[PDB]
Amino acid sequence: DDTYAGGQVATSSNVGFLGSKKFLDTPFNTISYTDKYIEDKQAKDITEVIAATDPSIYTNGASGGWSENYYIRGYASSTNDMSMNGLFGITPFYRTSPEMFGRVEVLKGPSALLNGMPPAGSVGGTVNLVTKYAADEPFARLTTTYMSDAQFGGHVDVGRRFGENKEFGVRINGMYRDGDAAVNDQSKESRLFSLGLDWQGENARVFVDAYDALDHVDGVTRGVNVSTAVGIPKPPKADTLLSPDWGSVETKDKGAMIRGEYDFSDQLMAYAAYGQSTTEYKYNGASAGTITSSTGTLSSTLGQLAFDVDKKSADAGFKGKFETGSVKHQWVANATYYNHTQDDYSYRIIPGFSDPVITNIYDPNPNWGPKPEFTPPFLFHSTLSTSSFGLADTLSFAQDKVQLTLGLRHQTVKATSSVNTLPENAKSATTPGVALLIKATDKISVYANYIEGLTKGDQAPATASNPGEIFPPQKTKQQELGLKVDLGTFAHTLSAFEITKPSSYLDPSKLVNNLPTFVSDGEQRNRGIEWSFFGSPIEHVRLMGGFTYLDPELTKTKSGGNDGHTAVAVPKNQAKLGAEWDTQVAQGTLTLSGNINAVSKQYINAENTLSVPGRTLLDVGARYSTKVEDHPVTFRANIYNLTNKAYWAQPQLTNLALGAPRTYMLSVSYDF
Repeated sequence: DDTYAGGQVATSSNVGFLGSKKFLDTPFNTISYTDKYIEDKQAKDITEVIAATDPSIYTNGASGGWSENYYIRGYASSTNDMSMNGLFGITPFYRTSPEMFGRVEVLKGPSALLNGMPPAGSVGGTVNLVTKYAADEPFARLTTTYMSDAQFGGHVDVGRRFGENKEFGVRINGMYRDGDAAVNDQSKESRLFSLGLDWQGENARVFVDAYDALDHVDGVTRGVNVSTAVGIPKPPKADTLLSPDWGSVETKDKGAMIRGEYDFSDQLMAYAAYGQSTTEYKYNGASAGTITSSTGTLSSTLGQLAFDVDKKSADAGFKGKFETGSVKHQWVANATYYNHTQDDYSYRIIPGFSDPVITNIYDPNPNWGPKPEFTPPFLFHSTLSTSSFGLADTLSFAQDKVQLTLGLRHQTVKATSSVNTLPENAKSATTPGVALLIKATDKISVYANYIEGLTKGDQAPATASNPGEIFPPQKTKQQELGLKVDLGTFAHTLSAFEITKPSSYLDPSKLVNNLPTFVSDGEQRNRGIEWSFFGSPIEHVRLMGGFTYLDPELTKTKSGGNDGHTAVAVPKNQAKLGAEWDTQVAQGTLTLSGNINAVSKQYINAENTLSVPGRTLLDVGARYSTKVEDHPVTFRANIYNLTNKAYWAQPQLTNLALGAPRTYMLSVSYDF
């Protein structure tokens, strides 16, 4: 079995191009969630999977935003930067419904050695989505879903293997759901069709995945801005929508990939992966609300955006083992390629609709005005290309009890834009990694790593002493020290880390030829301690979660103005706890569940003069699983934000947004 006691977490995960590694063999803080856990949470997106019990992950928790939004180790981790089966550029751009995945894997911290630079250059962590393939036994499950107030849905999952040796597999997933959600005047529509094909040969293997997805929100949440002069007013009740009720966002995503492996011997393997995807995004609504008085007056400017992006992606390489003296080597060498082309259509100012719409956030009957026709004109075409070449070796001493991993990767990046007159060139950087793992016993591992993340370099403006200079890719740097303990059915991780991340800015205090200079002297430093755990500490009980302390400090900022201040948006303290308790009832198993998610305050600006308080959220759940004439049936009921706590937290692009209100979810599932 791959799965740990309880069924919710897997025992191994993909560690970029080092491939599959077990929990106690992995000198990084990783976790992998099963499809069972996904169905048990009734998760509708990736955030609801990876944020529920992990204290190193934070979301502002808004309902029906234009994308998912989460941080890992106190840094942004962009939805653009998820991998599928280890390959970037395939998954949906902004929001991914998790019906098509057998695992959701999280690797905490930056990982450029392992993965290369993902398209948006975030460095918080890597989320890897592993698709489903057909199990040996024919399989068909139908599930009907409900989410308050009036969203109804279904999901069908069928699988079957063919050939004399079941060497071919086919796995199909289909999902649709539609209707009013828990926020007033907001509705959500989701559609997925997916396909997982595989062929197992004697010396060779091929895996194909393709999918078609739709995500649509009417009454999309955009959030709102505040100033120090006016203040942050008390949050309205939690089901309030503070963006136009006619506003909407729609993302269509299509993707396909193929992987191939060829075993030359038991010591040498080649592999290749190729994929492509398409994203069509449209948005019509507020570009931002602004709170203009302490009585709750709100001023919302309107904007429109569409973009189309075509992506291509590849990763090919060789893996091998050999021995020298009493040292075992496991090596890999790979090359990656990513390219996208993009068209952007946009109104900054919409004709007829440049006067902002004036409301009050506490109003039960806001007048949002008419809905402008959607006609954004073409603005610019843009491209992004990346490529990389990586080498690594894992050396093992003393019967596999000491493992030293060394490697490096060369990374190249180039961006173009059809409205940029400044020069456009590729830039490169070399990023090393080293990680040490010691097995004290066969139940206890201690580990340390140094590893980097990469972000494309900014370009100096025409106003600067160094006008049009393009910086090389910028290096985020992690040191980590950790301890892992597997007691058998229950496991612990304790880790400490320090991660520095640079930023770049125009600096009026460093004059060259009497002009401001563009520099990469900016720095944020996140130090943290994480204690987390999972599994079944007693019979019939499951328990997952942990506690983190995080110190996310702006150590160097423009002019020194904000030196020593705390980073925006993320909390310093998190405690999360998910529990499940099983009990035999009639002809089936009843499970009760509860979650608590407690966080401390967050700063809203880098001056640290505005903040929002901490908050504690509770969720409860019941689940009944039985057979009806010998067919497995599972009934599920959940309530999220049970106390209907109203809270502000920080999303992308704007200062504040309301967290999701109390939400009920029901589902029933039936195996044929």
